[PDB]
Amino acid sequence: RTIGIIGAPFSKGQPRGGVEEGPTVLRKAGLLEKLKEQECDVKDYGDLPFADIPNDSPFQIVKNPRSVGKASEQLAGKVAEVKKNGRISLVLGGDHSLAIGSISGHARVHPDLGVIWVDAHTDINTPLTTTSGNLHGQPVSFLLKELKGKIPDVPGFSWVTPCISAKDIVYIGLRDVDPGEHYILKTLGIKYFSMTEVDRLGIGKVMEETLSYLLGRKKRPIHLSFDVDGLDPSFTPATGTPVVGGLTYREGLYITEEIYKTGLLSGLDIMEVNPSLGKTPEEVTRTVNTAVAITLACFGLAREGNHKPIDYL
Amino acid sequence: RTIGIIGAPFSKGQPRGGVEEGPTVLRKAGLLEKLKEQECDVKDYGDLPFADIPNDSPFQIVKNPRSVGKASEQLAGKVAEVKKNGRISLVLGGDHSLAIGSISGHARVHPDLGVIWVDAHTDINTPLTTTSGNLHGQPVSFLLKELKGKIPDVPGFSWVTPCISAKDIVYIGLRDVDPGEHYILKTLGIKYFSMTEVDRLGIGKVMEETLSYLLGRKKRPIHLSFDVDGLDPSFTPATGTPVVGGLTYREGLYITEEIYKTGLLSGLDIMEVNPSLGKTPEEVTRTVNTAVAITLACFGLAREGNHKPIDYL
Amino acid sequence: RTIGIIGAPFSKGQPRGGVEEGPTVLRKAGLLEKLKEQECDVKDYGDLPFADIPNDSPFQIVKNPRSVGKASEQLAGKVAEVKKNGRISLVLGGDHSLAIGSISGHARVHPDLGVIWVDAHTDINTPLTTTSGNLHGQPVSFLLKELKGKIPDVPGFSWVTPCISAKDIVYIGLRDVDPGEHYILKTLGIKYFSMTEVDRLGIGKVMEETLSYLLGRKKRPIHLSFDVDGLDPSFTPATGTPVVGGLTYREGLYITEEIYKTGLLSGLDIMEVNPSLGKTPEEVTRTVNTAVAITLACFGLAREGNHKPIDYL
Ligand SMILES: N=C(NO)NCCC[C@H](N)C(=O)O
Ligand SMILES: N=C(NO)NCCC[C@H](N)C(=O)O
Ligand SMILES: N=C(NO)NCCC[C@H](N)C(=O)O
Ligand SMILES: [Mn+2]
Ligand SMILES: [Mn+2]
Ligand SMILES: [Mn+2]
Ligand SMILES: [Mn+2]
Ligand SMILES: [Mn+2]
Ligand SMILES: [Mn+2]
Repeated sequence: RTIGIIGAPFSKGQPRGGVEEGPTVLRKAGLLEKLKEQECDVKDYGDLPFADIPNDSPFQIVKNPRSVGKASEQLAGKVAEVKKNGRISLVLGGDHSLAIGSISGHARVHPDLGVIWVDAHTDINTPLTTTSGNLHGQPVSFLLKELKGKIPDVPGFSWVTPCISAKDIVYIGLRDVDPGEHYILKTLGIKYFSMTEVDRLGIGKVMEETLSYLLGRKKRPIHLSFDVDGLDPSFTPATGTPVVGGLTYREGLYITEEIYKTGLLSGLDIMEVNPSLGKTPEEVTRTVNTAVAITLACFGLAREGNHKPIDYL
Repeated sequence: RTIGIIGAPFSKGQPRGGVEEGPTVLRKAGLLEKLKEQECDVKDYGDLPFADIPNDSPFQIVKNPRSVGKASEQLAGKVAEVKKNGRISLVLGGDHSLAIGSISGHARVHPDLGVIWVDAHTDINTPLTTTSGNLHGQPVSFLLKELKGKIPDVPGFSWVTPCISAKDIVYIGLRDVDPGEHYILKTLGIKYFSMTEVDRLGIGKVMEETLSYLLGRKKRPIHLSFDVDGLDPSFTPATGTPVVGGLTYREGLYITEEIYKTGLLSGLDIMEVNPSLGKTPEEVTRTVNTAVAITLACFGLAREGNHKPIDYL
Repeated sequence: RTIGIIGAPFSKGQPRGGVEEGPTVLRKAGLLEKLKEQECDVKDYGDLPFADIPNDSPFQIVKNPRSVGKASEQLAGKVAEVKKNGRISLVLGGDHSLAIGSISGHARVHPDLGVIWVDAHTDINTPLTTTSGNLHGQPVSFLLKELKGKIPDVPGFSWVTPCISAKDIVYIGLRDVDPGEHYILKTLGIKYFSMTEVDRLGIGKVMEETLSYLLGRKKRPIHLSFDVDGLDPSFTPATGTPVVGGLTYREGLYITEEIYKTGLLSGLDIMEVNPSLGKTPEEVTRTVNTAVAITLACFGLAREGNHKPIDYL
């Protein structure tokens, strides 16, 4: 098919600023070239210009609600467009609060989408359950229909419309979930594979079940929101909220290779890469290199190798 | 249920001294608070006062037999008491020679106990098979009934009484077993899962089989003796006898999460943590943090999250 | 049985020179002693004297063809001899181009041999498909019968005779395969387990299938060509072409333990160990120690322990 790259240098969904450099370091890693180097048709819609909102005091506990609501709103429009151009949207973040706009925009063109959320967190806190007030830990609550009604009128998000059901999403990699978040998981019956299930079943069965769970009834567009902190910090240290005991480099590549093979990948998010938090220059390149590898895998790069339909001998 | 914490700052079961600091660094890591932070009822019986035995020459090859026999004897009494108070005994070590007293004391109140021994070693050498003479590598030989008769009259252990059968114990994590020790394993028919079986089956099946092996016939109290060197040294370097190729942080957490879910955990040992052997200050905190994580997992902390029986929305 | 050690200090199959020190650092690690320490009958045929070929300009793109062809030719003779002495040949390399001579020499005495190739690469490029021109990435092409006819008359290799069929070899560990190489894999129907299959099935099933694939029809001599870069570089960094996401120390030991248990190990190669490329002195010892461990495992050393047929009690 074809790809649609869109940079989202946004950080207001959380405290640390370095995350807005994500699009920059990833593009610098030669992402667009590496992709073209494969059988990929790439179109870059550029880095979105996120208007500065000086007047943005908290809503109760929630911080920078207008800036986050605006950035997600803009992204949504940008994603819907690339999708209306028949391309796989690739959002380079940026903090995870942007998923509100990415999945929202994506669902405008494909309302029957299925979401796979690779993360160490569920990011399903509501404005009233959150304790940090950071919006990169609440995106999923704004997207679920079952939750519509537990979400107050938060400045900046009146454009939002819950576009996914509790049963159109699967979490993979969870190892740090808050109490209120766990309650929602169990109460709404969300399908998830915490690190415990990954250890018990193995990443092969997990993927088998995940794809089976979302594509059993029928085939439909797949959206992959990949938070780099889903992988163990020994692979991706340059990120804001790292948690030990995460998915390995291999497991990260396995997940994406399996998604590509479905041929249903429709939208992709690579979030939470923060070059400023790398304890060393090598820690930064280690994070960017791994993030790039996962992305290339999403678009065909296989560990067993690739070859064009021709006779090489 | 409820917990009973007891510190065992003892090192004479082996050469390096730093191990007696175990209770200190673990408590400093905020273990008692973290536990209370969960649905845990914690009672600390304090650090046991281990009397100094100046006159303790070797028995043949065996070193500090009187000091080890005395410390294990005292611990046994302390454990039996906390158990008679209806609490899960948590012994903070200290070298592994203390397991003689811990399992002994535990079996006084619950003679039908089952033991799961996570270690890189089997610690089943006899005074006559040991080559090091260090008692932290012989505890299991003093506890088995099948071996009663191959154990000489060692100064300090005339109070001991073999309280477990060869079929009431399962080893997990073995990767450094002496020749004589292997002979005993095969001769007595002890159930074990070396690193080879873990690689072959996966930690999920291993736990399935372990719990099935010990709880098949009927449900009974479970005693977990956790040696931190069972985990690969990249996770727990601050320990006396580290061996490469050990259990991962994840596998360590998987084992303990599964044990908790049985609801049969009765006694727990966290041994061989030596702050003095950490090549760096980070190596020490890395070891203590991991040791604390395994402990919290033993008492309920789940990677998928936890929540109280209440409506969070 | 018995072992036949032969050092192959050769590097001309690739650019970096340090690799010729392989036999030296491995022997220095006390390999011969550690082996004898087991129930092993060891005979060292010494390090082969590789004649200097000053006049060796490229053949098209292929570099040092005469030196490589000569060294492999000599090795072949040396291996056939040790095999005619009823011993398991152990070739200490040296770059992987030597496998041409090792498998060739081995097949002279045992034409029905089966090959297990642990590597991050397939080393199956032909003189015409290679892009590097380095011969350590083409050995397999000179050995297959299905390919005989796609290989030009390369100076130094007129002594070669394809001795194995596409179905007498299994790859394990692949994660960096060129386009032309992938074409050959799929076209000839070669059985391989890339890192993707290892993640999907687990190393236990992979070995089950590998041994089943090569020994299903009937039992036959097994040749194991072990490239140290098959293992992740966190275990073997001192090597020329390291690739992230490789086999773990444990998986490396699992493969070799399973091969030993077959009792069919006939020939073994330990290649690509380059002491000069270790970023630190510890990186060098880490690589040599792991390489030695894999070797000892090939000859009986088990993680669950070993014991002689005698009563230890
Ligand atoms: N980076 C993330 N998620 O990906 N942060 C969310 C963090 C933790 C916590 N649950 C919160 O809402 O603050
Ligand atoms: N720390 C331990 N075990 O946990 N040490 C025992 C070590 C090795 C050897 N088996 C011995 O008896 O000396
Ligand atoms: N060390 C090895 N293999 O083990 N090098 C081969 C490398 C890469 C590439 N395929 C080539 O032919 O250059
Ligand atoms: Mn996230
Ligand atoms: Mn996260
Ligand atoms: Mn122990
Ligand atoms: Mn141990
Ligand atoms: Mn190779
Ligand atoms: Mn290689």
